[PDB]
Amino acid sequence: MGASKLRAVLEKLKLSRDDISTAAGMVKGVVDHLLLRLKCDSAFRGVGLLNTGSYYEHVKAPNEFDVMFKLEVPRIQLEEYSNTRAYYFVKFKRNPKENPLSQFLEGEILSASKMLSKFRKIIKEEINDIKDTDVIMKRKRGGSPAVTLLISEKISVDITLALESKSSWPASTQEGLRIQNWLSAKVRKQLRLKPFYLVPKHAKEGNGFQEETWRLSFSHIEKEILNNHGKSKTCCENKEEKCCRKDCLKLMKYLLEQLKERFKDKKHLDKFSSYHVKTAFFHVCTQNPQDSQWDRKDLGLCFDNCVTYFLQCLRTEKLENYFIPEFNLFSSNLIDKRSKEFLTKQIEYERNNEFPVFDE
Ligand SMILES: Nc1nc2c(ncn2[C@@H]2O[C@@H]3COP(=O)(O)O[C@@H]4[C@H](O)[C@@H](COP(=O)(O)O[C@@H]2[C@@H]3O)O[C@H]4n2cnc3c(N)ncnc32)c(=O)[nH]1
Ligand SMILES: [Zn+2]
Repeated sequence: MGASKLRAVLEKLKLSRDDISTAAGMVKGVVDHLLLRLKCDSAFRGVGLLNTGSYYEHVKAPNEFDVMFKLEVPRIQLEEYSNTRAYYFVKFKRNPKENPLSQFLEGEILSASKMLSKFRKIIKEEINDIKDTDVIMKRKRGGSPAVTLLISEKISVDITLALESKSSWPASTQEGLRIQNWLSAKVRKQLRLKPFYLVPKHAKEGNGFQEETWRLSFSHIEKEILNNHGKSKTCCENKEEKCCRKDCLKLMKYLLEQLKERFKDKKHLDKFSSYHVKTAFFHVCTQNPQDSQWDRKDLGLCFDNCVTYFLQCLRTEKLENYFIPEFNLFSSNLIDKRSKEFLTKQIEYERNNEFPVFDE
């Protein structure tokens, strides 16, 4: 693929500051309004907007946003559920002292369902026109911890609750984050000396669910390594060190989004998220630690590489969580072979025909 073609697509993706600010004002207003009322309850007293920039993950739909609320939970003990390596139960260490979240305690185990119930409840109470904006709450999609709300029948904002743990990272993440040769073991060291988050998501057990398990979240680390991607510290700070990592990620994400949009009727792509793309991209970054391997004039090649790798995952049904190596994202239990074969077919067609889906 021509670097000028792909860079033409990326040039098109770049939107004006007005379209990204006009909405961000109202969204920021609603969020800042909710944050105040969240502190009225003793449970959500230690809550706070996790500084991620208050931006979205989509590229072109920018009408949607994504915010994440962190909540510090001191002295927590995780319990690995059914050896899923990624889902845990929350058991507080010392309970003779009064605990704010005791109302959600299902014994020794913290109930995620009641937590999200109270959270979504308070939010649903504040959404009853208290502001000057017209905001309505969307239905629960099922299993989804996010609480989406709609402003002016145009802007969608998903609110997610997290559990901040300043303790040491779980043992499942021991062999994770293989950035030693890429961003140095020093950066890995200092990064692993950061808190890890927890999101209320139930894992699959077959003909049922738990609704009381929590998944490991490392979105902040992803943002960090994303905004600081080069092996060189001055990467993308001068004309001689401009790379194309971010460009590749944007291209992959946009490809997946366009394919998911084109086949919205069918359900073959509904089990694929941009996170699989991001993960695959991180794996490629590990496989290509040198900035020279990411020259901006090689955008075509680099991108192709990513595509190839992604395809390989789909072809092998293997996509390890970048932080939890044993946790496979493309396992047969999660996503079926049919969907992955479909996506391989579509993507392969796109690559073989100069990506006509970009011009849609
Ligand atoms: N707005 C919003 N929606 C989410 C989020 N995480 C999941 N969802 C959606 O809620 C359902 C939960 O599905 P699973 O978590 O069990 O696995 C989902 C699902 O298989 C796919 C996401 O598909 P989506 O269309 O975006 O909808 C999901 C899904 O309907 O990737 C998985 N996934 C998404 N984010 C991650 C992630 N960060 N780590 C591991 N797996 C992830 C989220 O963080 N924000
Ligand atoms: Zn760079």
